[PDB]
Amino acid sequence: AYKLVLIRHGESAWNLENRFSGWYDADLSPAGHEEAKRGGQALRDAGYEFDICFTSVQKRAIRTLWTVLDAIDQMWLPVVRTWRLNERHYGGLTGLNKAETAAKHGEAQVKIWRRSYDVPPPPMEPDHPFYSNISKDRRYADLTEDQLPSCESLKDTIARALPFWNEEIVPQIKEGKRVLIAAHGNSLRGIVKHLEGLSEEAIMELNLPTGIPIVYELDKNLKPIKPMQFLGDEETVRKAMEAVAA
Amino acid sequence: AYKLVLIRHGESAWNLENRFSGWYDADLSPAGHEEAKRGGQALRDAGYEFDICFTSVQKRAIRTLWTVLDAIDQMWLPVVRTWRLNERHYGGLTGLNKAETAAKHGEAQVKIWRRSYDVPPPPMEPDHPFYSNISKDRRYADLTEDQLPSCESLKDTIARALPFWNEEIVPQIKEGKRVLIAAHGNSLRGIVKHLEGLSEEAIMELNLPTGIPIVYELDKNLKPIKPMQFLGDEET
Ligand SMILES: *S(=O)(=O)c1cccc(S(=O)(=O)Nc2cc(C3=CCCC3)ccc2C(=O)NC)c1
Ligand SMILES: *S(=O)(=O)c1cccc(S(=O)(=O)Nc2cc(C3=CCCC3)ccc2C(=O)NC)c1
Ligand SMILES: [Cl-]
Repeated sequence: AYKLVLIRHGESAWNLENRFSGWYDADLSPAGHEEAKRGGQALRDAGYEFDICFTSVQKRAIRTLWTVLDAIDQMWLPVVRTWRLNERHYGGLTGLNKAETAAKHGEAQVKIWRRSYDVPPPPMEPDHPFYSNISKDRRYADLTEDQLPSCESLKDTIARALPFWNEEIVPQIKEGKRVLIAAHGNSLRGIVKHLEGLSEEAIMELNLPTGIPIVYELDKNLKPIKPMQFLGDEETVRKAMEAVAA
Repeated sequence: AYKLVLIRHGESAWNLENRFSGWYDADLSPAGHEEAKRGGQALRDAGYEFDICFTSVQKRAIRTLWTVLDAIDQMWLPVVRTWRLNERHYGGLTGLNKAETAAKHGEAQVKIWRRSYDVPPPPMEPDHPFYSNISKDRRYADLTEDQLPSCESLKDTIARALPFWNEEIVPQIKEGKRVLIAAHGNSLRGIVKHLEGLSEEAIMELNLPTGIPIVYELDKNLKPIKPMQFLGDEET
């Protein structure tokens, strides 16, 4: 038996404008921060303990991790940030809202990019208003040209998240470390797809509740003894799960 | 040439009760958090950029670091925590206020402990109120039996802090990484003592301000080229 916990950050400041964030480093809204607090307090009430934490280089996830560590009195734990756990990169869509996206790129392309697993959105080009903000941010200075995405399908996202899982998180798990992972929807989807053997279709249909700790019981070979479970008040979990399915 | 920044955490909740905290994991008071916020604003206005951060395993220092990183938009930086940057362990005095310490231990011993570089306070014994709280905290589980103090003189604290400085932080500085250190007055004292070659008397005379970025400029031998400098408005 190993136990793994995941948490997906809540609402961001750009969610309130309905604009695509991707790699843009938007901060939690008051609501997103409350969600982090509630998840941390659920972990505390259940007495959960961790030995090492993994998050992205993006502050909505990092601040979610911080709030959780505060709530469970485990601020002293080692924390590891990696770009490989970042949100899916939304390319030229970054910063655009849905109406702007439709005007510029068409209903047809938007439908294709929405429903597809491996069709990326358009690249974020040097004239993009957020190009310098993201692609030239020094936190990616040590990425190789081939590693720095200009845009990402879900498949790209998963393909760059899973190596960090394999080479950095898995050995900690096998080292019996209790791992907490505070990241984003699409990188977490990579982890879930790998753990549970889900298809492209299922994983694209699987939305992870925000601010709800996701608990995995893994056997000796890191196979989920059961599918993901949700920690919290059973009524607020079903409500978030009905929200998410809707 | 090399630029090194230190910051001492601010007022804690046990400062408000005039209680010796030591290895007790007291949080910042609201005023102490505000101090860290102003220090961070000072760094942001100066345009300071870092590449790696070190702090202790105690939350008043960690939250000072978090506040600074938030203020300078560098929450993505790598952060390393180590017990070797902890505050002095105040053994039996942990949790006592000044009146309780006086009544229990006497003016004479209190004077000695306050004044001495190498005389530790009484050990924290198994019947001490905070014995389990600290000595059985799992964050120290990897420390050998001879590493987990029951009490520390200033000398002890500095002796256990400088190995982390020499084995981990000095390599980072020589790699060209811009280092931020968020810790505690006494553990920072060991870094300052070593950097400047201060005497026991002089380092006991040095009281580092709280919540203030302390800037060192170091030559290729990591020797300071001038006295430490402070960041912030001219008042502070
Ligand atoms: S992504 O999961 O981080 C994301 C950000 C904002 C909105 C959405 S959505 O709910 O899936 N709706 C949506 C997505 C997309 C694209 C996904 C891949 C690239 C573009 C296009 C249009 C829409 C939409 O529903 N507009 C009304 C996901
Ligand atoms: S330590 O630096 O974290 C610390 C905690 C509380 C008070 C002080 S003090 O300002 O130096 N005054 C003080 C210290 C001590 C001792 C230090 C070594 C062991 C005991 C004893 C008494 C006093 C004091 O001022 N009494 C009125 C430092
Ligand atoms: Cl951290």
